[PDB]
Amino acid sequence: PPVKRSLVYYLKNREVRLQNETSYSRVLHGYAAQQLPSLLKEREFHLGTLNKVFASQWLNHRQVVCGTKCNTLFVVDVQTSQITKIPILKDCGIHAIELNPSRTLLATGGDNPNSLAIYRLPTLDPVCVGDDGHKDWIFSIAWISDTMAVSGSRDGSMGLWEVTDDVLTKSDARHNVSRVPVYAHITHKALKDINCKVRALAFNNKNKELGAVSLDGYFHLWKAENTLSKLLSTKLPYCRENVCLAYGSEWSVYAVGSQAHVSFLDPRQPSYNVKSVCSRERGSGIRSVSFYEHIITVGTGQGSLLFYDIRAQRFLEENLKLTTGKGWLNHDETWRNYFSDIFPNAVYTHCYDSSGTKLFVAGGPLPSGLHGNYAGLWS
Amino acid sequence: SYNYVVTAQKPTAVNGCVTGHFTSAEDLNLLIAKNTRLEIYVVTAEGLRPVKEVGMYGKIAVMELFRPKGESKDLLFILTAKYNACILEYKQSGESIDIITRAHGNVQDRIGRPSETGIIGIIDPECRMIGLRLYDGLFKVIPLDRDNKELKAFNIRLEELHVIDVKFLYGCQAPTICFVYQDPQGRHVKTYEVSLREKEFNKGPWKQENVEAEASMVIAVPEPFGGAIIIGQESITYHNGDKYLAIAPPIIKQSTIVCHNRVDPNGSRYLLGDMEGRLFMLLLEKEEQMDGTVTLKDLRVELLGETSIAECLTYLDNGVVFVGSRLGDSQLVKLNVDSNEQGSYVVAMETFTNLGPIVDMCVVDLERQGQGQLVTCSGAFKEGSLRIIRNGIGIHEHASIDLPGIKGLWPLRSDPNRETDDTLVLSFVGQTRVLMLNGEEVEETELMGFVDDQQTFFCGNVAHQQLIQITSASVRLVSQEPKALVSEWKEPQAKNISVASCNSSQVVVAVGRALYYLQIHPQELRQISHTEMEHEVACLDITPLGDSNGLSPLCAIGLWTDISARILKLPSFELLHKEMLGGEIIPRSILMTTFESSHYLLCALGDGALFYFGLNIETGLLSDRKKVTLGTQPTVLRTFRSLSTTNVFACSDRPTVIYSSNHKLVFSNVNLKEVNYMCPLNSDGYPDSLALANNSTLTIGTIDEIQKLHIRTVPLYESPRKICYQEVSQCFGVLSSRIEVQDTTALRPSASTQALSSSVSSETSFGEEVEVHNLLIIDQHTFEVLHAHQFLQNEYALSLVSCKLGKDPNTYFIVGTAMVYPEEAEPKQGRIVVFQYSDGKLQTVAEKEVKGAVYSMVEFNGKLLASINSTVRLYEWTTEKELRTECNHYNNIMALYLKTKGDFILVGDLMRSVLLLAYKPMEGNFEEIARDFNPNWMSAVEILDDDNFLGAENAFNLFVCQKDSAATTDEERQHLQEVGLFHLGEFVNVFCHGSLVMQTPTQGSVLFGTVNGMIGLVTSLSESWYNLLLDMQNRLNKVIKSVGKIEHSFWRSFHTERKTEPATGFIDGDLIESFLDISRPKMQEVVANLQYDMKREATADDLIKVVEELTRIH
Amino acid sequence: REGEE
Repeated sequence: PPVKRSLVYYLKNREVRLQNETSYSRVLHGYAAQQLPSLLKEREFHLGTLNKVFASQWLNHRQVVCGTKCNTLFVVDVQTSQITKIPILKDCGIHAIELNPSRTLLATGGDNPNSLAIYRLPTLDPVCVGDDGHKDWIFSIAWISDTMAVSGSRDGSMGLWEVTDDVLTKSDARHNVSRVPVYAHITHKALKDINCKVRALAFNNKNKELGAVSLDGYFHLWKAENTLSKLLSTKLPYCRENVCLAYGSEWSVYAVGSQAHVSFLDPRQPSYNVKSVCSRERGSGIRSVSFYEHIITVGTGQGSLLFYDIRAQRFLEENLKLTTGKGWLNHDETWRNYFSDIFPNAVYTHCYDSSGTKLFVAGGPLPSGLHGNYAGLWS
Repeated sequence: SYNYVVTAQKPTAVNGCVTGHFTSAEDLNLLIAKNTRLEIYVVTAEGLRPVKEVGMYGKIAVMELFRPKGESKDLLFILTAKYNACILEYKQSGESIDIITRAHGNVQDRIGRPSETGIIGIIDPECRMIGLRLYDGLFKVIPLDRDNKELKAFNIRLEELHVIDVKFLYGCQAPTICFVYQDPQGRHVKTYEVSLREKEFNKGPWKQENVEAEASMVIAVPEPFGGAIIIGQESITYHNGDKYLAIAPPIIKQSTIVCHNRVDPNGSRYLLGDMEGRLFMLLLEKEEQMDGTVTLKDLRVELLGETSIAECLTYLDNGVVFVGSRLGDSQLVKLNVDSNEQGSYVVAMETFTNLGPIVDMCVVDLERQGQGQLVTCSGAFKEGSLRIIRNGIGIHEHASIDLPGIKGLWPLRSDPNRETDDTLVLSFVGQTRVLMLNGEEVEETELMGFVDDQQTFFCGNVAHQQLIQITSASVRLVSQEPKALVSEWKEPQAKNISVASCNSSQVVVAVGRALYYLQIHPQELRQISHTEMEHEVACLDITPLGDSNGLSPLCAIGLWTDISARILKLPSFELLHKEMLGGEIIPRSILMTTFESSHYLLCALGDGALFYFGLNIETGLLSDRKKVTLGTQPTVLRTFRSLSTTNVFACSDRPTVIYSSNHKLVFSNVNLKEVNYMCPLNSDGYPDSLALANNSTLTIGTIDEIQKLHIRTVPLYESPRKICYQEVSQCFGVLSSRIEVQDTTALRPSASTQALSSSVSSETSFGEEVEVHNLLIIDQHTFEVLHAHQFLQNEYALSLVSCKLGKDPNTYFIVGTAMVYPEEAEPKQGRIVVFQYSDGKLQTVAEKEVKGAVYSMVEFNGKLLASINSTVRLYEWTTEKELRTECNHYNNIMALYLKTKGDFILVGDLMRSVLLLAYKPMEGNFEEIARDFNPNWMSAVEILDDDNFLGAENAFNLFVCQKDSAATTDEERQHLQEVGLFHLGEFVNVFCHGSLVMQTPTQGSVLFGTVNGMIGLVTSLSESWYNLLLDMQNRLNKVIKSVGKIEHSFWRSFHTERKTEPATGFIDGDLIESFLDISRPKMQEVVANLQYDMKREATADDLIKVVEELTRIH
Repeated sequence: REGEE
């Protein structure tokens, strides 16, 4: 038979409890997803003088954490407009924040931009030190299981690290025998080496693969069923400025960014099914990308979010496009030298909500010589 | 804001029943769980003697019985819907009955997520361990033991995510488990074997098969067979590893089996039964072998019959089958060994009323008495009905005569062999009539011995096998045979009598001012005592009370110039007490009556003010003076026997019963338009009945139960959606749909086809099932379908309003409809149609072709507010009688609800919370005042007042959000705060402004109707009241107990999937009222050190009389 | 000018 697909059946069955079931839980969202883009409104936040927001992740319905160029790690409430600053972990600030699939651990950079750090959610207590497996930066921290994590780097090292059950136990025991922060090192169970820098990652969660990206323009898929085992590689379609890549967990396509295009890549399929949608916003660079049910949110440098529809192959709505505010700026000596004759805050990060209604954008100014925060919550 | 919520009518729908020896070792019990409500019945040879009912702090989700080894009776396992496992027993000591909990404890896994076929709860047959499937991918296990007081679980990671059903196989050494699950390859069955020491799934006895596509509902056959039966949709299968049997009956492919029960305790016969009410029987053919092995032979099924849309069957004994239903009523049908009509071994035996699901409701007052009746929609698919709820006391209309201008009515027995009635005696000014009662029949006549040309004031059956009747000029005592005037007394002064009464051996008459007492002797009246009263007498009563054989020496009177009542002692008429009533108009009727052996007197005035007093017949003294007002015309206070209880009626223009409830006298405006006089009745066709002479007629009927609410099922035989009302046309508009099978042809004669008149407004593969929609103009007196209109094909109709528009004096009906297709997510079509119902024939005025799905309409001050898909729109009713668009408003995901109050509008959304608007009339456009920034999924909105707003979320919660006028910038004057959070427990469908009680702590009343047929009431409060009652609350939660030791504050806490916080600014009316029905020594603990008012500390009786004022609201 | 990695 044809699919029983209509919102009215759900509406009227819901009233009787008879078959309002969860075969609809995927149409309600396919509908809300194309509805929201048209009815979002900014609400600025006042951070102060922090440099540039690089990482952001939701912790609750209300608290989102952010990491900056001045390697601050701060939790902002989205209701009360409250910034709280937390420690940092010893052994160009923060560049990537992720939460283990169980939402219990938090794997971000530390006092060393070449080491790592591990906080235990939902209480943020510091747990581990950064390890030595990377002498260069950490530019991506993906989670592959409840305790194994894979860390890209600006040298090329792809060191699998993994929080052990033993450090789990002496971490739920080290905060009882004491209350002062106590840490614990880990060894990189692997240090597999590979314009040879592991910038951005992804994670498919059925084939247990880790199709990464390297800024020279090279995709590198390294399956991790339980441990890393490199599988394949490929020169990506566009060459310049490939810094963002995500995977649509139910569309079997990788969305990867570029200078002025966005590419849909099927890995186990060859390079003649590569579609690069043009943004035409020439001069920004797609600094972030994310998947809602069938809707790709692109976050660029000129300060504007754009929306694409994987199914109708075209953009939403003249294409709907938000625009980030002004925020804050610093008037340093380099502001006087080369950046006084003119800022379009560039959205480096954006994330939706567990309840799928409120979006959170953050960023700063695009020229590297500048210094200015910005962060805004769009519902 | 500080609100108050309390339930008018507890849930009715039934979502699970079980049976077994709970209450004792041999008493076969039945146990039903309504929603949060558990009911324990004994089963007897003829019915269901109810034994107990208790309330849970949680929506029952799994209920099971089991007898562990070493225990005589059974134990009961209950799992609420917030994961509160508990294990109950049943104590009994004389009449002290209570439900002890032997083990309890939450079993929610800290972080998981719910399952896609809800909770499942099973028990092995050897009573070793409970298995629960709360969340996907896992299988929680509670090892039964003695050292497991805290129910202590542990998971087992099933490799199968999408389980569909599971059971605990029979006859196996260590616990086995057979279940059916889905997979990218299809649907399979598989058995594991749990290891309670290694905590893991060993491979189990037989193999993974390949099962029919849409299977479900596996069964576990008992010992002599063992194995499993899997009931898909188009086939039934038996599996035992080696064997395999598959029968595909031709019948059951019509609908889908959803329940079952084991009739015989060894698996021979099984009850089944699908969606649309039918009922089958499954047979297991035994083929026992030579070496002792009892095996199976074959499977066959046969159709028993029909019943309600059943949801949890049960077999007790002797052919008695309990049917339990959720979309209709719940029968008690009985099984015969042989068909009668066209083949049906089932004939009903009883029926229990079921309101849910209340899909709509509309409170009205039909006599303009301002009391309140509550027509609602109900049920579904073949059980859709209209109920008519109303507080009060019931008076059916079984007959009526045209008898206006009546002055008196009584019962009389013409045959001295009949203890039941065969005479109804009537009075008129200057004449007397009689009414021969033959069964339910009443016929005008004259009863010889009764005057035809003089007015009478009383009559009754008395001692010495005779009746009496007092006339204008005499007292006519008449033998019952041959009914001729056998004795007559007269007044010495030859003055015309005006008021009079009599009893078994005593008579009291009042002529002028003189009160005469007359003695009843064998066919003889003797003159003994009489007195001269100061002022004229209006009333005189010698009704004997209680258990005496028609003798009472008290006589109550009321005065005409000195407005008051008095009491007297016969024979001397000696004045015992003089009580000043007051008011403005003279008293007319007085009455004394028994009330739980307590004597109670009531004297009514002409202005409708009635003063009621406790009586001491030993001293004739009057006490506990209190007052009531009912109406404006004279009143008639007459005694009645019925329901084994004797009480008073005040006949007025808003007539009422004064009857009793827990030693407290409760009043109820009775289901009568306007009554002048009354006669209680005991005919052989009218047992414990009454005939009521009104302004124009005498309505003969019999009482309903004197309990508070009285339903009136109006079957429709389709599914009703909306209801409206049009008082200027004296009807109701209702929308309905019936599921006419496409081939298209219907399936039952329905109230939309059995229509007095009818009309029709102006992907196609067979075997489908489409729904067809109609507008029925139900009448309002005889509730019959005066008209039915049919919409286009495919055209759902979602919205109805009856309203006056613009510069037009006609009220209309207006509908909003949507061309629903099966493969479209959003309706891109719709209509809004306005037609009027005149000359009994309803005709189309105009129509407007919208481009959305009109989920709502209201009348905004002579304009039309229409919520189409995602955009609110506001429309004006022009003079060429068309609608012209005034102003749009976008910015909504899906507009679904609407309210207004003055110039404000309260939209409610599919997934975001409420949103306020306002209509700026200067330029004519919408100004979005505020909104709310949590993502709630809404079901119903309401404008509690001009600032607060009230909403209901589909996670079963209530919230109150108010415009924060205490803001400064124009950013915090665009958020709505949140003052109220409550976990109701139920999924509200509709709010309505009204109240079902005769017209102040509370300052409002909204009614809401849930899906489990509850009826609840929400009303605001005052901060002093709130802060008193909430402290009283937290004091209550320390002495009261809970079935299952659950914590009040845990249950009520605003709970959803993401957040969870305590309840803010509500009061639990149920708990507060249950303060009353407890023991005084335990009322002494709660009262101490309170905040009564100024601040001080009240006492016990203060807290008594501080919440009775809270029951008068519902 | 730019160079924000």
